Amino acid sequence: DTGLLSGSEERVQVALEELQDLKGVWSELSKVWEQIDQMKEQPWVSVQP
Amino acid sequence: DTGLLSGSEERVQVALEELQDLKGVWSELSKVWEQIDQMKEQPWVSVQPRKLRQNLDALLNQLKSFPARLRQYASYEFVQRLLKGYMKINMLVIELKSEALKDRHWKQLMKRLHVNWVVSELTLGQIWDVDLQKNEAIVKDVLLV
Repeated sequence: DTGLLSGSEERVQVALEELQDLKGVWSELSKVWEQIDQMKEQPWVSVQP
Repeated sequence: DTGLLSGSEERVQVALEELQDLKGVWSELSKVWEQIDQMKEQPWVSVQPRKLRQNLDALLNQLKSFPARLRQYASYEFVQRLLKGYMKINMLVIELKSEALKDRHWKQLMKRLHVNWVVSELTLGQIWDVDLQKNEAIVKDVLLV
């Protein structure tokens, strides 16, 4: 037994929290990307602004 | 004792079953005419005549999936004859994407069709409103020129 590396534990904690944050971010960005891709698949010449 | 007319409630439950059947029929018809609305309001920016034929056959086959009681209703005959009568967009609408479309060609067609137009949003929702099988003669003259 010895002094456990609390730096490793806090690194794991911050990795987990930033991972969940970025997972939500990527979900939102994927939704934005798919909607804008569906918008741009059509020429949009005669569709009102 | 008060012997009541049970035939009243038998008719009630028969009408309830018919009501549920009609509710299903009209839910399917609501889906059908919602698809009709999307293929209507489309300003003809990406749709092709082959896509119109695909939509026609898709609507026909999903309609023909009605069961016996749902297929024999008058509304089924109405929608089926409507689809058969419109079984027509691909035939005439090959004029807009052609090079023959221009400002005065739009003007002469707009005089022939007698409706008013806005150039910015060229929506087929009003193009089809002037039914093509009804005014085929004038548009063909607009075509032929």
